[PDB]
Amino acid sequence: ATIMMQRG
Amino acid sequence: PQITLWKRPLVTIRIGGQLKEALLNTGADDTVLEEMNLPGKWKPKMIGGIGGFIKVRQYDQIPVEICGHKAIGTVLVGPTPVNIIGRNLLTQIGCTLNF
Amino acid sequence: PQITLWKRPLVTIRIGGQLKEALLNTGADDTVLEEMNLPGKWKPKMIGGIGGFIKVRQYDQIPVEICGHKAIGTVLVGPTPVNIIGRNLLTQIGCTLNF
Repeated sequence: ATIMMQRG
Repeated sequence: PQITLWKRPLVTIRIGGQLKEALLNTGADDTVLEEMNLPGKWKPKMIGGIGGFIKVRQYDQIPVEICGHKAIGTVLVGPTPVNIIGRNLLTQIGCTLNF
Repeated sequence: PQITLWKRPLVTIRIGGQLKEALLNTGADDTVLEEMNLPGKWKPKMIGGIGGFIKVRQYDQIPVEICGHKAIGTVLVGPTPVNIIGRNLLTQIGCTLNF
């Protein structure tokens, strides 16, 4: 299970 | 409601009397909340993304309320920089992407 | 179109005559693509996610077609596990979350 949260 | 994306879609969720702010994340398969104690058994798990993997605790059948909506499902707890509501719960409240 | 979340919201995008699969990700501020060559000058940049930070290459003003809708903006390229379309481009095509 992949969580692609991304913060600049 | 209809949520625009000019800013991070942060909403209010209710968990065991606890009220927290969470990111509506279509890019996450599961829901990952920051460290917190939940009752019940839990299985160890490794989840990944940008940067790599982190170890989390998996709790099942946890009741969660999202913007006045009731949802119950799997919740992963671990060192996440932000609370994340994934597709497992988003589908339960009828959330869709539109354009 | 209206997209449900029972499956990963993967769509086809067209960038530079190249067709690629990308995830519509409301949990990402920026658009990050797997390693590829793009024209123009790029500047080194660092971004973070679940397992930490990674180094990427930033290209500005790149035209990207998402399911037929045109957008022109910043695209980051690097070791992401999956191609993701972030809020910078989602807002351009009029995408919203609804429930």
